[PDB]
Amino acid sequence: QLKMEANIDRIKVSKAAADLMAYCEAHAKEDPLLTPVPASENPFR
Amino acid sequence: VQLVESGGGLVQPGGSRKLSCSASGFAFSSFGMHWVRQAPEKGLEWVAYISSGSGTIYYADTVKGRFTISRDDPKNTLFLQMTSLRSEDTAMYYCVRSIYYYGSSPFDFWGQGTTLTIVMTQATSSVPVTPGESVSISCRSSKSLLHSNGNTYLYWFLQRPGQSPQLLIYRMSNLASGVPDRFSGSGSGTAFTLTISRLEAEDVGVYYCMQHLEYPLTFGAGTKLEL
Amino acid sequence: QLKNQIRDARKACADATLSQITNNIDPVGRIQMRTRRTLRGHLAKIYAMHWGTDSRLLVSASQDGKLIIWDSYTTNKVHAIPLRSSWVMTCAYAPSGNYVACGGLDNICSIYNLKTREGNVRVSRELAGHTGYLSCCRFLDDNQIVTSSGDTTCALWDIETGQQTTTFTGHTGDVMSLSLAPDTRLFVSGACDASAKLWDVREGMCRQTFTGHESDINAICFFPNGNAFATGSDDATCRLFDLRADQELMTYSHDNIICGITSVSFSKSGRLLLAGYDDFNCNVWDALKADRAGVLAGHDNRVSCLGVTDDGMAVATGSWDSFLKIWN
Amino acid sequence: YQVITSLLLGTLIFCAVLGNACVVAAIALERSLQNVANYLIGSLAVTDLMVSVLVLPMAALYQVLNKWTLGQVTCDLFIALDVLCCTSSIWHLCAIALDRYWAITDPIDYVNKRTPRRAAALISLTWLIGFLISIPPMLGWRTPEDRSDPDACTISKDHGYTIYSTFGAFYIPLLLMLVLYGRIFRAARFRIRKKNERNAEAKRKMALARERKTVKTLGIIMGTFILCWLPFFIVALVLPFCESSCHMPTLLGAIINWLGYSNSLLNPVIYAYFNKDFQNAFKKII
Amino acid sequence: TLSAEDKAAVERSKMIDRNLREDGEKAAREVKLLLLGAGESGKNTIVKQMKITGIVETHFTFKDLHFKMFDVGAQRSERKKWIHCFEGVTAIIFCVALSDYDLRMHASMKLFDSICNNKWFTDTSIILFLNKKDLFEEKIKKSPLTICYPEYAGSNTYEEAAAYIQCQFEDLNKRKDTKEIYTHFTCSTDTKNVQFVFDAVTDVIIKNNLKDCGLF
Ligand SMILES: CNC[C@@H]1OCCc2ccsc21
Repeated sequence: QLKMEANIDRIKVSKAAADLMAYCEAHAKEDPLLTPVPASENPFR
Repeated sequence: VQLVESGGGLVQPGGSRKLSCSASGFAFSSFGMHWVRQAPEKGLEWVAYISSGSGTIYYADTVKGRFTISRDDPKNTLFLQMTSLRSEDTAMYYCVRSIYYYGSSPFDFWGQGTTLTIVMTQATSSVPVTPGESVSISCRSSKSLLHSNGNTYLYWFLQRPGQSPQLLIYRMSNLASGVPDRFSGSGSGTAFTLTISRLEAEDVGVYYCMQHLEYPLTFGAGTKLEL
Repeated sequence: QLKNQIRDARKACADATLSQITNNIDPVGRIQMRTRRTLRGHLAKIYAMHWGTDSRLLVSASQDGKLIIWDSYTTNKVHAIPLRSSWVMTCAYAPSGNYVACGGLDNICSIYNLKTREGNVRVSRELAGHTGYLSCCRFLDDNQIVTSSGDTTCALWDIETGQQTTTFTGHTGDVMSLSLAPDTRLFVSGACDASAKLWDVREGMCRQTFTGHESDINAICFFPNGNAFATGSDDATCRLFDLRADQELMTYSHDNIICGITSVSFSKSGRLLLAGYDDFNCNVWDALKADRAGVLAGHDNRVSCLGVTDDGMAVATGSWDSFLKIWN
Repeated sequence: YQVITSLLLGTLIFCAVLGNACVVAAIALERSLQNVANYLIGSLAVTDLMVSVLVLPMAALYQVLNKWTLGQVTCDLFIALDVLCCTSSIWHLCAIALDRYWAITDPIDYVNKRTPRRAAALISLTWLIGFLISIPPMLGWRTPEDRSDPDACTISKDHGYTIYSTFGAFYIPLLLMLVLYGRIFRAARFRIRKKNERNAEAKRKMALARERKTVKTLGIIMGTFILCWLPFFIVALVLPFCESSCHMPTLLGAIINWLGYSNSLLNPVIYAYFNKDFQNAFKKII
Repeated sequence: TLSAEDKAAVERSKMIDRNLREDGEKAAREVKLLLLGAGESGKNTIVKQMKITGIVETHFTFKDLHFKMFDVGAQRSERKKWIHCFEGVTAIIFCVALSDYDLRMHASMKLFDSICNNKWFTDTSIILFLNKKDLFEEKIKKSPLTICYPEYAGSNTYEEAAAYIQCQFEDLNKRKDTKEIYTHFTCSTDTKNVQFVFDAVTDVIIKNNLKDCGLF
């Protein structure tokens, strides 16, 4: 039990953090909560 | 689930007759109710409508007051009060069920019908068909049916010859359940057509194109398809 | 004994904090989050909610014996589903928009069919296999349901069979939260021992353990990339963990907040997360800049659950006042 | 001289309108303050603002200007609104007392059946009494005496009217409140009466606290309701009879008929600004 | 928005609200009781005499007053995470067996103190019960009582012992101005046990009602 979790594939946190930042910066254009969308296209108006 | 109706027959002009549609296998207290009449040689013609618990009751111009309506939740029995009938009132009165919210399927399950004795027009009355080919039927509306919510209040109905019709495509873009999963439709405002892909057997019938934008509930002139 | 070696590997594999990388990135400033509607139908306090798959519907289950289905755009109520046990602590919406499952102190989480030829909601399969209350029973497919209980066991089921095909074991304490990966291949859960274990569905046994809290946990969610997740407990400490690196990344805490958490969620791109505290307020936090993006008022008692639709248009929060507010 | 009277009357009217409006605003904007008792209190508060706005300023005009200069129809309108509002502002107190008595005498009513319809029934009944009292002067029973002269906007001095109105508007409520709050006092006294030495000591000192607080509360309610009217009604009941005190001092009559109006300002304080739920709601909404 | 679809939608929403309101009104003219205690303290006998797979439910009728008793001992879990569902209950029925002082009653004391001084149960009055007084009588006339707790020295009289048990149970609550406790002795065959609960509930209702008027 403890052995199978003990022997796992582990990577440096650097490229993991880079992956998170890359996805965040690629999709930062599509946070309707974050970027204020003009009221002509929000159906809660 | 089954819906059965009674009250039909023959009444002399100026008389009164009571019309009913018994309920079984469902909760009448949580469903709307509608009535659509069809002449023996013409298309459908809507009659009235009842919301849940008879909160709201409308009528058409020609049936405003002279045919009143009611419902009975505890007993699951339907009432149609009629008086002073004329020659133009004879038609097939269809016990039609429906529900209204997001994801609705109005006019989904229909009764057998009763034998009692915006302008919408369809392009072609009758079109022959051949197995394995592709044939399309178009429908035109006087005014754009797109409402402010984006919901196109367009329906296509198909009635097998001599049987109660079914829901095939509702909202002109969504496919009803229980269909053979072949039919499809597309178009834009006041410009719509029904496309049949890989037509097969038992598809002979009549297709109906009706509006729901405003509330006169007027149907099309009819579309006949024959082998 | 292996624990020391695992900890040594953990401290060896970590070198940098996300703050260093974000230090070259300017924050997105202040955003104005204003309420659009308010939903008022519940009498007793509400306990759960689950957003639909088409970003237009949601369900909420309350203690007055009722769970209810809304239309989020016009605030029209469409379904009222009477219950059998007045103790309901969880709810779920099927991805295909067909089923809803809920269950509480009695050792069950039932099944309801929405799209019925009957035209009314009925109970289909009463799943009874635990010796404790169920805190969360979500959905994988239209035919496999995953239940998490106060029985210190997470149970994967199969509705048509009626019997659990697989069982998961490994928590000393009782689990109270459960979340699914986007690919429907793995899922995680956490318990009162302040540990979260990555559960596999293929072979039915845990893979890795995630620790760092010191109290019972309240809710969790995956990062939308399918690689990380963030957790919330009663210590006012939202913590972030990823599948790959198996490490602690960012601690989400502040010195002027002292109450606990009740539910969490991520935004569409994961730029910012939510947390509805015990002081009847929500709190939007930059998921990368780690600074408080804003505060939302609007309730009086205490936040119970919240979530964001698939497309990101909306966010809805619930509280013990029995009021649901839709935000934008 | 007249400026002082004007400013004082303006201050009183402002206080009346402010208090009566704030009470209704606080009740109408919360969900924790919508039980039957608080409905009764709010409805009493609404009748008070009517009286204030529609009657107080005209009476202040009649006072400072020292004469009536508005016309016969205006005078009849004023006297009428006066009677109705000041008679529906009395009986609400006895309605509230009846509510509390029914709460304390039998719990099974308090749980098994208590619907918010009772508040509406009681409010309708009180306004019904007001309507009944104010109409007879308009229908008839008015003296044919001259009233067109300035400062003649007075109330009819028929013996029969000035006894019937006085009884049916102030004295029956006095007996009703006396009896109902006396029975509530008896019950509340019965409940309190009905190592371990320290347990006994706690019991005694607790009982001493609770046997004094009830005296204080019942006394303040009773004392305010009697002191803020009874002098006016005894004055209005003696003078028409046998021309008593022919040289009646009008300067005292000013205070005598200002107490009846001052009840409007005094009423909201005792019933609304002591309930802990209102204090908390006021702190919240402010 | 002037289409039959959304008019029907708002109609359905209005009726759902009305149905929910009626149900919420109906389920409030009812008194809810949390029946709590140890497993073998005599709960079942209480259940039978009062009446005349996790949480268990109970229903009554007694002179135009409706009760509701829950049983929370069947399941074993983290008590701290399902107790808040029980706010607004009028009274708590704590059942204790007297015979078991020498078999445990110390654990009953620890449980009583924990349940009474709950921050969520600050202002709920407590009904107490004491069962199996018979076997208590045989045990005390066969064996002494000081083995349970040597700090007490006194006669072996059943009156003095029972009074000491009552006083020991009652001296636990820290707050007394808002919460008061009623005791009662039961010999496992009584026709006067429902009456005690009726009287306790009536007293609770009256002492609460007098509070909002400013009296008491
Ligand atoms: C001064 N305002 C009250 C008014 O004074 C005249 C007699 C009377 C009877 C009922 S109300 C009333």
